[PDB]
Formats: sequence, C-alpha cells, structure tokens
Amino acid sequence: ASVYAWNRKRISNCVADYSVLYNFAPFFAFKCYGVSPTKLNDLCFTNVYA
Amino acid sequence: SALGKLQDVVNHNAQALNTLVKQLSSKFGAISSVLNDILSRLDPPEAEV
Amino acid sequence: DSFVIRGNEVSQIAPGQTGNIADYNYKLPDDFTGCVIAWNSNKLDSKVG
Repeated sequence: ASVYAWNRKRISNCVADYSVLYNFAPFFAFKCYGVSPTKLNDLCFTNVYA
Repeated sequence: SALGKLQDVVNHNAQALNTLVKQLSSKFGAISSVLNDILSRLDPPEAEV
Repeated sequence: DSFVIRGNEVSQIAPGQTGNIADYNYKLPDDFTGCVIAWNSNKLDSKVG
C-alpha cells in the first residue's frame, strides 16, 4: 500500500520465529529500538503488529 | 505520649530503611528497573550504558 | 585478519553486537581494541552466473 494509506495487520496466537526474516529482502536496514535482534527469538509479547 | 522520645528513635530508623527499600523501584532513566530484563532483552554493548 | 562478507552487515562486525554476523560466525572479544576496514568489491570477486 501507499504511505498515506498504510495497511495494518495483527498477528497473534502463533509461534513466531524471527530467524526466517533474514531470507527475504537484502535488508538494507534492520534495526530495533528497545530490543536486540539476536535476543529477539526468546521473549513473549503482548500483541505484535505489522 | 509520655514515651515520645524512645518511640521516635525507633520510627526514624525504620522509616529510613523503608525508604531505602522503596527506592529500588525507581528507574533513574533506564529502560526498566529490574536487572533481569535488561540482561534479557539487550545485547552487551547497549546493556553497558 | 581477512575474509569476505555481505553489504548490509558492516554494522554487525563489532564486539558482541547483534545481527547474524557477530554471534556464531566469527566473533571478537567484548574488550576489542583496534580498527575495522571493509570495502564492497564487486569488480574482482563476482562473476556472471
């Protein structure tokens, strides 16, 4: 979607693994504020949005 | 309140320790107050500061 | 020390800094001292196919 109508999708109630994301997209920038990605594979969250 | 002085000594000390324990909850600017999360959700380079 | 790496990982080459390049691939100590150098080289190491 375009910026002025960004799209939001709720993802919950599932086992999330953030190790598969390295695949898709050369990923010019992948950075986090408040967590560090190598440790991101461990914690449990409230409600993650995309 | 005939024994005001002795009772007051006890309360001053108890209150000092109590506030010292309560002050552990303050964050002082860190992203969280308990050490476990900081060491859990962050890499060592940022966890230092 | 010499080797060849990707173009989105330069930040990853640091003491104990997270990405996927400095945890299990090859890692430097947490007290590192020195300098790091990287240069994208696509004119001598990348062929057609």
